[PDB]
Amino acid sequence: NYQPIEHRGQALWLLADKAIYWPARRALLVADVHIGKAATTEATLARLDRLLAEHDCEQLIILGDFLHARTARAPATLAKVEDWRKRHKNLKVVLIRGNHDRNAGDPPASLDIQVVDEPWVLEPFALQHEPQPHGTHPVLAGHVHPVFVLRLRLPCFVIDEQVSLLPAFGEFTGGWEITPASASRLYLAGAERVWPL
Ligand SMILES: [Mn+2]
Ligand SMILES: [Mn+2]
Repeated sequence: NYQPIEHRGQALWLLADKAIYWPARRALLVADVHIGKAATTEATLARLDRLLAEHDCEQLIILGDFLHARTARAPATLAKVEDWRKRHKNLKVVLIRGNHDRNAGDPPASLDIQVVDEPWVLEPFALQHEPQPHGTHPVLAGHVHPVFVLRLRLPCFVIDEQVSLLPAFGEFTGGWEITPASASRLYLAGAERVWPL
């Protein structure tokens, strides 16, 4: 399931697997994948496989935090990421780098993906990892792992005119808690559904 919304003149599909499908651009957007981070690698790639099979995607765009830290990521993470990519040979991939990605020297060239530094404008949005305001464009960003507490922390889409937050696609603990008092539009991701609050 997904929740169709209209944002900055664009239809966007908030997906229950913590991702955004952008039909006009045939674009799948994810943030904070952390490939190779344990709760592993095979499971994160298989979820992407399913999203790619469910929607007509010509490109995948990663809003930073692609690979988990080399010294702590699951063995051979890099290898089957490479197999996965060339299994999706016709898919265009773009990593928008945050501080961790750029410091790590990610991605390796053998992955055959595109790499830019935040912000990268793709009209009408400035795409970023770090959720800081942009002077000319509305922002889609990640990095803080937004969650909402029910009673239970659930990943949360945060849709806002200035800076919108995608929930982390990959494993994480804690996360920046979005309070009920938020002025933004909130959508919870969990149990295969998206829940507008
Ligand atoms: Mn992250
Ligand atoms: Mn930070």
